[PDB]
Order: sequence, then structure tokens, then C-alpha cells
Amino acid sequence: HAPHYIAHRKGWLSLHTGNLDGEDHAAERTVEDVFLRKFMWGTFPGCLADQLVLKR
Amino acid sequence: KNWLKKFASHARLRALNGLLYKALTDLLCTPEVSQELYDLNVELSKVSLTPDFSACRAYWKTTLSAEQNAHMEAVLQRSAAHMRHLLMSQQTLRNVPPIVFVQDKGNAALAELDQLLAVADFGPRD
Amino acid sequence: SRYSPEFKDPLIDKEYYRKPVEELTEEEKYVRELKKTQLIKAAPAGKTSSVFEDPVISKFTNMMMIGGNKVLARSLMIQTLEAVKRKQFEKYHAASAEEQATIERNPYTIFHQALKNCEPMIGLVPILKGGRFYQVPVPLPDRRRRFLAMKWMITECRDKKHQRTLMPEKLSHKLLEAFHNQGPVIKRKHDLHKMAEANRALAHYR
Amino acid sequence: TYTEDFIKKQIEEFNIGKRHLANMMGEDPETFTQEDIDRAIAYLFPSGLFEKRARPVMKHPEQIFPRQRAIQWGEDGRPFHYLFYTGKQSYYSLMHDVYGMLLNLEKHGSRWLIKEELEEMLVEKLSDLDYMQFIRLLEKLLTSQCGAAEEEFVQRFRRSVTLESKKQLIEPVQYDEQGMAFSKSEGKRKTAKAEAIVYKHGSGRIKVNGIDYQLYFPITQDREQLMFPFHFVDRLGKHDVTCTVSGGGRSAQAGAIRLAMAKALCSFVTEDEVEWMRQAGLLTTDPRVRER
Repeated sequence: HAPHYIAHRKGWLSLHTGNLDGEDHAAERTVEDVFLRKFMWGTFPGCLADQLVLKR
Repeated sequence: KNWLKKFASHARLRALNGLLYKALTDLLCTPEVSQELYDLNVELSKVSLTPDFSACRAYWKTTLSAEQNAHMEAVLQRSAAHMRHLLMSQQTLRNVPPIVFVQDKGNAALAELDQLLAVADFGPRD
Repeated sequence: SRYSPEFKDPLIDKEYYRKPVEELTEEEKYVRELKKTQLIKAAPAGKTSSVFEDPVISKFTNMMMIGGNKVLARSLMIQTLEAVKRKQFEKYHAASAEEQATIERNPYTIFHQALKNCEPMIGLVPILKGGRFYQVPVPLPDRRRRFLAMKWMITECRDKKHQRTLMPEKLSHKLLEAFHNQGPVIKRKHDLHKMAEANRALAHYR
Repeated sequence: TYTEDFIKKQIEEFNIGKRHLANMMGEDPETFTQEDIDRAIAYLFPSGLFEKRARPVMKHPEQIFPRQRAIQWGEDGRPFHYLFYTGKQSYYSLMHDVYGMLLNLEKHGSRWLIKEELEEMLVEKLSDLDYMQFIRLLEKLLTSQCGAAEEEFVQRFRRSVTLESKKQLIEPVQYDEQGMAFSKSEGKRKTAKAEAIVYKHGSGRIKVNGIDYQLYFPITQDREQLMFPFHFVDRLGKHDVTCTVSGGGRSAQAGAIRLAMAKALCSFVTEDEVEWMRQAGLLTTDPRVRER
């Protein structure tokens, strides 16, 4: 499924409060997400069958 | 000839156009083709032969009424073949391509323009 | 369009509905019954069941409008009607006994007759066929000449030779001239009927 | 491909999962229904995906997996239906029934069923021309003096397209504390929103936000717009109006008020006049709004 189905058929891989109206620290959570994904993909090489789901 | 099976189964161009125009007008002048065609009083404007002599287009002047135009078109299309047969039997031409009757829409323009100009208002003393 | 194809335009005529069922023919009866099922668009701002409604004047007002300023356009139209009425009353009071029977004071009658006296019956169409443009005559549809009368009147009243004369006074004067078959707009109609007579042979090209 | 054993195992799994879900939600497994399953699965697995088919679903295997053919003959080999060898036993059985009904009679808001759902009802693929033949027979049956059973049979083959376009909804007459009868209605035009109260008896006094209408609407055109509804039904000077409008501009507010007064006045006029107002465009919300 393509990017224009993100809220129609797919969901969001990461879930947190940052992007909500009035909340703070969206950039911090985004950078944390990027490092987490790189770290997990390098620490579990060829094991991950699908994307990570980062819940907060 | 066993007709039952068969039934059941450029300067020159201008001269031919003029000859066929005269011939078709003279055929329409009488009930020779049919009485129904004669009563219509069909008038022809011109005759045009395709450059390869595959069809002879006879342009018939249309009238103002629409049901009359449709009836005239029906009768003409029904009578085209008999007109071709008569034209060859009278030896006006040895070979006549199939005849196609085409309405002329260049005459209604001048008729309606004259109708409008006959009652239109023009300038003072002009 | 935000309206679907099903939606049909409304009929604002107030006397149509009051027509008795007895006078209805079978065809009109069927149309009336059919309309009940159909979806109807919301009536637009503008036309109304008012007895003073005049579609011709509404169209003239819409054609004088600039930038959606309908209040100003209607103000100009009503000022023009008032000026026409006042000029006719002034001309009527200064008239002899016999001349008062042939002076029109109804401004709507004058406006309609003026716009009728400016309608061209025939027009020209630019058609370039032989590498040179050819203006062929053509008879105009009724809508086209009705539009042309109004367009010529408005363009004449917007000409800049009319300097600091406010729009209502110019428009009333032009309307009263056209009422009597005078003025530049009647001349524009005549000089079109003449340029369409000087080309009555090019009609065959059409 | 889904073998029948697979479907059987799926059915057993669904039954056990249904009993588990009823256990989880505290409900009695015996009376636990498909609506209850849907509600429970919506609660336990919340998903706001716009696509209703991309959301979690716990359906019967019969519903979720596709279907297959039916047996048309037994072990002896004899077909069950007497019209089997036509290859269109359902369709021709239906035509035979209709013809018999027509013979019996000869001795004595909705839409026709469309071809694909006719095929679904018959469980047989059929062409366009035979569909037309069936519909012509149905029409011929309708024309005759069809009885009750015949009308039910015809109703089997007709879905709904709604006849309510005929009928605008009439507001109920309410009573104020003084004992005066009135009716309330609402309308909207662009961003303007209006609510009107029309009293059964009045003298033509319209109050917009507590202000007389000629003072609220200086421009003559808006007063024309407020005049249009009462003038159409010849009831000028016969009602009092108390309206409150908010938002929009001058013309949007005038139009919203006009719609609200038309909808409120629907209560005190004849049904014929309600239809006439509908056909004049006086009861339809104008949907034309600014485009992005």
C-alpha cells in the first residue's frame, strides 16, 4: 500500500503524543524513532520480517 | 441469362458534370421515374462527380419545411437506382456511377438573408 | 457544479401553480406530476415572485456590474429610471393639451422600447478561408440581438468623451434618444445593417 | 482454493472464538449475536481507519469466504428440477410461474430489479435480452388487475429509490405560554445560519435579532428575499416572524432567513402549497459554497 493510504488502510508505525495539537517535543521523538529503527535494523540483521512498531 | 439467380444472389469531369446535370433535371421534369417524384417538384442545384468516378452526387435544393424535406429525401433515395437505369438506357452516358442525393445548405443562407434584409432598417437616406 | 444532474432549475412563476387543474392539458398534467419526483435547485438570489420583477432590467443591471458590486449597479439603474421619469414629467408639464397624449412617462415602457429599437436583425461573422478574413453576414438569434442592444448601450454610455457626466444622467439621455430612433446607438445599428448589405454576396461563402 | 474441510475447520474455530469472545465481554454465549460480536471487536480492537473493510472483522466463515455451486442431481443421476436441461432452470421456472399467473388473471418511489441482483436472486448468469423479456412480463402483469398475492410477487422484484422527494417534512405546531401557536425551523446559506419562529397569527412584523427587518437589512434586495416566501403563497401581513441569524454576510444572512421562514411556514399552508414552495426552490438548501 502506497503513502496515500496511511490513514485509510495502513496505520502509523510509531505512536506518540508529539504531533497532537498543543503538544511539544515532536522533533525529539522523531529523532529517537530514527535512531531506534537504525539500531534495531543493525542489531537484528536479517531477522526483522517487517517494520518495527514504536509505542509510547 | 438466368436473371433469377443474379437478382436473388479536370476538363472531362466538368463536361460530364454538366451533361449529367442537364440529364437529371430533364428526368425530374416528368413522371418518367415515378408520379410521386414528379409531384414533389425536386429542383437540382448541381452535379459533382468524385475524381475516381465512383459516385455521382446530385445536390437537390431543400425547402423551408422539415417534414417535406424528409419526404423528398426518402423519395429521392428510393428512386436513385431507377434514375441510374434510365440514364444508361437513354444512352446519355455508357457508364453512370451510383447516384447519391445530397442536400444543399448554401441556398437557405441566401434565402434567409434576403428575407431579413427585406424588412431590416437602414440609415437615414443611406 | 455542486448540484447533481438530477437537480432541475426551479420555476418561480407564481401564477403557474394557481392555474386550475381543469385547464391543465394531459401533457401539462404529466409535466406537473413528473416535477414532483424531481429534485429542485434552491432559488437563486435575484428573481422573485414580486409583481415588479423585470428580467430585462435585471440583466441590464447584471451587465453594468463591475467586480460583484450589485448594490452600486442597482443604485445606478434605479437612478436612471428616476431620471427618465423626471425628465418625462418635466416635458409633460410644459406641453400643450394635444401634445400630452403622445408623451410617455412610464420609464419601463421607455426602457423596453429603447432596447427594442437598438436590436440588430443581422450581423457579421469573421471567417478567414482563402488566407484573407471575410466578414460574411448572418441573421442573429433573438438572444444575440437582445444582448447586443444592451452591450452597445452600455459601451456607448461608458465612452470617455462623456466626461464627468455621471452614469445615470448619461444613460437616461441615451435611452431617451434611442426611444425616438436617434443617437449614436441607432447609428451603430444602421451602420451594421449597411455593412451587412454591402456584403450580401459573401453570404454564399457561409 | 478452499476445500470443504478447510471451511469446516474454520466454522468450528469461529464457534469456539465466539464462545471465547462472549466469555471475555461477560455476555451469555448462548444469545451472543453477530451485532454483539461486531460491537465487542470494535471495543477490543479500536481502529479509526476510514475504510470499513480495513478494520478488524470477526465474521462467520460462510460470510467471509466466497461460495461455490450447488448439487443439481443426486447419486442416482436424476436432476432435481424439471427444467434442468434448459440450463437456466431458475430463470425459466420464474418465467413459467409468471406466465401461469398471467393465465389465471386472463381467465379472471421504487425501481425495477437490476440485472446483476436478479442474477444473484436466481443464482444464474443471464443475458441482457432475457432480462428485458422478464421485465416486460412483469410490466404486463402489473398492468392487469393484479391481486394481493400477485402484488407481493411483483414486490419481490422491486427495490426502493424513495418517494420522499415529493414530500417536504412539515414541522409540528408548538404553543407558547400565551397560548399562541407557532413553528420553528432552521436554514443555512454559505456560513450564515438562521433560525426562524413563525406565529400562526400576526401582522407581518419580522424581527431579526431583535431588530425590525427594514433596519437590519437596508438593501432592498434582502427585503425582496425576505418577502419572497410569504408573497409566493399570498400570506403577506398574516404572520409574525422572530428570527435569529448569525455568520455570513448580508446576502447569505438574507438567504438563510428566507429558507428558515419557508420551512417554518410549511406548517401553516396546505400540502399542495408545500409542494408548490418545493417546486419554486423555496425549501431547498443551496449547497453552492466557496471552493478550495
